[PDB]
Amino acid sequence: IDFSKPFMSLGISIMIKKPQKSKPGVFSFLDPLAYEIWMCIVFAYIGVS
Amino acid sequence: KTSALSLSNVAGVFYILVGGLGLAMLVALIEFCYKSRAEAKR
Ligand SMILES: CCCCCCCCCCCCCCCC(=O)O
Ligand SMILES: CCCCCCCCCCCCCCCC(=O)O
Ligand SMILES: *C(=O)CCCCCCCCCCCCCCC
Repeated sequence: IDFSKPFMSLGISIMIKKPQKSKPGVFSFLDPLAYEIWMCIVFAYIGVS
Repeated sequence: KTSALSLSNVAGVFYILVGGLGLAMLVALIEFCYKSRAEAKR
């Protein structure tokens, strides 16, 4: 056959599954410490006082 | 990646804290037992 001038530029590419990442909510300043540390801090605060 | 802290990585500071509270109560009670016994004599 006899093609015609490229009307669009393609190129091989490697598709994969999107590794979904959590979207920080409003209470995202608590991320550095796991919720089990926050729970124990409250218990420690009650116990110390 | 950027991992969050776990209670395992910090439980060491929790055992010293509880140890300090127990020691503090022991110190207070010992001074209580000393004064209480002394008051009985007087
Ligand atoms: C001011 C009082 C301090 C009391 C601190 C008590 C701490 C006890 C922790 C014991 C944990 C188990 C033994 C681990 C010993 C080690 O890893 O070297
Ligand atoms: C780990 C748990 C320990 C519980 C300790 C219970 C005892 C606390 C102190 C009670 C009063 C002791 C002193 C009474 C008067 C005295 O004999 O001088
Ligand atoms: C007068 O001498 C009274 C002595 C009383 C000794 C008992 C007091 C113990 C206080 C510390 C308890 C710490 C408990 C920690 C968790 C098991």
